[PDB]
This record gives sequence, structure tokens and C-alpha cells, in this order.
Amino acid sequence: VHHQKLVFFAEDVGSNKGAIIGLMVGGVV
Amino acid sequence: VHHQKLVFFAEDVGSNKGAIIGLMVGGVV
Amino acid sequence: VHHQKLVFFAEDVGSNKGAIIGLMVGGVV
Amino acid sequence: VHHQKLVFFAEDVGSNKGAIIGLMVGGVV
Amino acid sequence: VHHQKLVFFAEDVGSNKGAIIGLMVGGVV
Amino acid sequence: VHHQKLVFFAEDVGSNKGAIIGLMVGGVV
Amino acid sequence: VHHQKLVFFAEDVGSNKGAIIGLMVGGVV
Amino acid sequence: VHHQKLVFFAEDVGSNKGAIIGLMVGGVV
Repeated sequence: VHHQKLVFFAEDVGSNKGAIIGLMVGGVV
Repeated sequence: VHHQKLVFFAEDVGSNKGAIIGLMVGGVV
Repeated sequence: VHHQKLVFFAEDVGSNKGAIIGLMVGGVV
Repeated sequence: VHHQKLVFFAEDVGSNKGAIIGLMVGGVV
Repeated sequence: VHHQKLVFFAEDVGSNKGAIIGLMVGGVV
Repeated sequence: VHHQKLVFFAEDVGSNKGAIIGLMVGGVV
Repeated sequence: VHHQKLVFFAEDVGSNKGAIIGLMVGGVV
Repeated sequence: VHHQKLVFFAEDVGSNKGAIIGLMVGGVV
């Protein structure tokens, strides 16, 4: 049977500060 | 507490030659 | 000898914002 | 929750010639 | 005497959005 | 359901005279 | 006493839609 | 012992490949 990609994301932003984050996401199989 | 976004993706990749499609995706409520 | 090309897609958009993605796609018989 | 887009395509070539066609295709729901 | 040139095609249309494709196509052996 | 078309093409162009033909074709089923 | 010509064709009649196409074909002399 | 509030995160990885993403997130002052 095929292996097919599902993903959960929630991004954290508030009052301007800085962190490790970024998001643009690519992947399959 | 925070709500999560559920997303599926499939990108198209074979015996290598190339196309326009693209994906690196990100965004929040 | 002949392979049939079949592909699944779903693009990601809700509420106007941005990401990097595109969809068009190419490959040929 | 909604359904996945399914794409099938055969491009017609035998013997070197020319035609009008394009494909780089995209859509969701 | 020559083998018969046979054309199969399907174009992608549904619920209104839009894509890049085109097709009106030609050839002979 | 609608009835399925089977059609074969080879195109007629020479020294200018005429007939009725054109061919660059799009369709489904 | 010259050698004869034969041809094969499929001519244009369908359930009405369009693309650029016709074949219904003949010559003189 | 100082008491601590907790947060859950998800980074996207199973099976080695890559993407541009992170969230592991903080702030100071």
C-alpha cells in the first residue's frame, strides 16, 4: 500500500522577539 | 491549547527530468 | 511496455496570506 | 477534509512533427 | 501498407478555477 | 453514460488545392 | 498501366463540442 | 525548586530527507 504524507503544524508568533523557527516545508514518501 | 493545522502533500518526482510545481510551504492564524 | 501516468495533488490555501508553493506540472509519455 | 485531485495525462507523439499543446496543470476541490 | 496512427486524449476540466494546459494537436508518420 | 469515441489521424497537406480537413484536436472520452 | 493508389482515413462526426478539426476528404482528376 | 510552565511543539521528520522548517522557540528580557 502507498506511503502518503500527513503533517500537523502550529507556528508561534507574539510580541516581536526572536527564536529558532522558520517554515516552508517540502518532503514525500 | 493552540489549534493545529492538518495538511497532506504529495510532490511529483520520478526518473529525473523537472517541472513547474513547487513546494516549501508555511502560514498561521 | 507502456506506463500510464497517474498523479495525486492537493494544493494548500485558506485566508489570504503566503507560502512558497506552485502548481503546474510536467512529465510526458 | 475534502477530496484529493487525481490527474491522468497522455501526450501524443510518434514520428518527429509539430503541434499545439501545453501541460503544467494545477487546481484543488 | 503503413501502420495506423491512433490518437488517445483526455483534457482536465471541473469546478471553476484555472490551470496551464493546452491541447489541439497534430502528426503524421 | 455517454458513448466512447475511437478515432485515428494522419494529416493531408501538399501542393495547394483543397479538401475539407483541419487537425489540431482537443477532447475527453 | 501505372500502379494504383489506396488511402485509409477516419472522418470527423461527433457529439457537438469543439477543438480544431475536420476530416471529410476528396480530390479531382 | 522553581516551578515551570510547559509547551508542546511538532517538528516534521520521520525517515531522512529535508525541508526548511523549525519551531523550537524562546525569548529573553
